[PDB]
Amino acid sequence: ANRATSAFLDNPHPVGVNYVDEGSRQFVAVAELLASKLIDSSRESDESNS
Amino acid sequence: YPDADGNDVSIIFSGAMSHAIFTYAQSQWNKNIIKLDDYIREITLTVPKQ
Repeated sequence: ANRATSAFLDNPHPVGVNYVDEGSRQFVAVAELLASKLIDSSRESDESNS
Repeated sequence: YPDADGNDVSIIFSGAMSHAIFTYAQSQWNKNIIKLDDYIREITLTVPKQ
């Protein structure tokens, strides 16, 4: 017989095991919130001439 | 904050109807406000030489 397999399913590498505690998850959530504020502030600053 | 033309724009908390009526009145009156050199050009053909 013959076997055909999707290319992207071949041998996934192990993912990291660090920065998965509750504190690290808060850090990622905090970073996303403050990163969004950076984009909006740049817009607001542009529209306010300041 | 100031704009490019030198005008100052104020962003305040105000009612919708008052803002709409006030802004429209400003547009109508500003039609009859012209530069002095523009006024002189309009009436330059009515000035005698005496």
